[PDB]
Amino acid sequence: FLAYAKFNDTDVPRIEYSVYLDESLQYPKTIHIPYPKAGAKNPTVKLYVVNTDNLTDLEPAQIVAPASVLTGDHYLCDVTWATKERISLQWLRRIQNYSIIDICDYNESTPKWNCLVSRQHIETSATGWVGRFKPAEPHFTSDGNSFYKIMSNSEGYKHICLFQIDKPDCTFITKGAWEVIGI
Amino acid sequence: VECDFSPLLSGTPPQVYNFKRLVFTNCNYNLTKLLSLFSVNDFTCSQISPAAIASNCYSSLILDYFSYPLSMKSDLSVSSAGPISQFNYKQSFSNPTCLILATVPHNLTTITKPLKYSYINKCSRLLSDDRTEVPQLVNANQYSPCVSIVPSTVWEDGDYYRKQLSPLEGGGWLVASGSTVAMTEQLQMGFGITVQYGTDTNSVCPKL
Ligand SMILES: *[C@@H]1O[C@H](CO)[C@@H](O[C@@H]2O[C@H](CO)[C@@H](O[C@@H]3O[C@H](CO)[C@@H](O)[C@H](O)[C@@H]3O)[C@H](O)[C@H]2NC(C)=O)[C@H](O)[C@H]1NC(C)=O
Ligand SMILES: *[C@@H]1O[C@H](CO)[C@@H](O[C@@H]2O[C@H](CO)[C@@H](O)[C@H](O)[C@H]2NC(C)=O)[C@H](O)[C@H]1NC(C)=O
Ligand SMILES: *[C@@H]1O[C@H](CO)[C@@H](O)[C@H](O)[C@H]1NC(C)=O
Repeated sequence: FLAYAKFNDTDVPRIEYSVYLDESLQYPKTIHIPYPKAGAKNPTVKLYVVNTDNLTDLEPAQIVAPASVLTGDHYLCDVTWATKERISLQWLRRIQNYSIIDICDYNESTPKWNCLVSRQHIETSATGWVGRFKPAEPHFTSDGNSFYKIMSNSEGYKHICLFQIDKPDCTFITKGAWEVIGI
Repeated sequence: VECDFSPLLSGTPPQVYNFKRLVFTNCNYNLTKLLSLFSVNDFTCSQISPAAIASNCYSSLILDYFSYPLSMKSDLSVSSAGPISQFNYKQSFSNPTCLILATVPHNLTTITKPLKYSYINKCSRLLSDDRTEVPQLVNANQYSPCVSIVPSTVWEDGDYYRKQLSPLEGGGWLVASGSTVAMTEQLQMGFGITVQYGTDTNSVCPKL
């Protein structure tokens, strides 16, 4: 399987600046770059997965984002393959205090990718934003049935939590008045 | 006394999630005459045969018609977890049903084509939790709740739709997502026939 993301900057405002190239270049070149400043239209993003083994028959299969993130604009911040047929997607609300991990298994028929609701995993913050610059990425186990990831605790210290795919809560395996940088 | 098949042969057929329904009571049909106007690709039936359904008497006959691509034939079963049966259209099992995938031929100029085929691949509701999702599976012989937010034809594959709800409608959000399929040369349609039996009201009979 090849999972790929599709970005759409059609309606995103573009900054323009002049480039005064070599002394031989008489007319400066204007450079256009889709640059969403604060409040502007963000680029849309969708996630598609493709069966590389037998492609000439089938199409890309879109994996839709959870409804919890479809209440407006949203970001896609992590894509991790748990097993040969399981995929994990981190989505992020535009107001960056609500992220969610989606666990999606492959189905022999349509729908090609079945994302159970009971294995969604929410991450919020009432004080500020989620994560340092983006929520931590999940570090799956060998069997893809559990993943360790870095979360803030009740005292506000980034530590490692043990997530079970189907279970809603996670378990901290560290604690203390200090943080974890990365697994 | 003749069952009025006219609205099926004129105008643009709706998408699968907005199927139009013709309810036939107290009339006389020639179904094979209707299917002769098309190019029938697939004709399967449940609890009844296709040969019988064009030749027996019922109290009421319902005929749902919509635009449907022949590539998604596998998805129009009712023993399927596909987006079509999940969120768009689903037949009831308690009464004989028939499913017909037809193709508009060149001789049939009174049916217009739309830009593309469109179906719902996600129609769920977000609760006042703002954490709990309840997928809104369509019921048999009914429209999805997300028909209020999904337009008559999805503009682009992947468009998502949202609608905040009042506490009296359950609070939270109603959320849907669209998908499209390329249009064919000739229009590809689907028909769903569903018959019912009243006691003394056996009124819809084939003419002679
Ligand atoms: C990439 O993003 C662009 C920008 O949004 C998409 O094109 C735009 O699609 C919207 C629909 O979401 C069009 O808006 C209007 O919708 C109303 C709904 O009834 C309709 O009446 C209007 O006539 C219009 O369709 C907008 O015009 C359109 N802008 C274009 C085409 O320049 C585009 O579809 C996105 N592509 C992908 C692959 O996501
Ligand atoms: C994410 O942030 C938004 C805004 O930063 C929060 O929405 C605000 O919530 C507070 C208290 O709940 C209200 O006083 C504000 O009126 C809300 N903002 C708006 C625009 O209405 C939201 O609660 C945050 N999410 C979480 C999970 O804490
Ligand atoms: C019904 O239509 C078919 C179409 O070929 C025709 O052969 C048959 O005679 C018709 N029967 C009646 C009763 O209209």
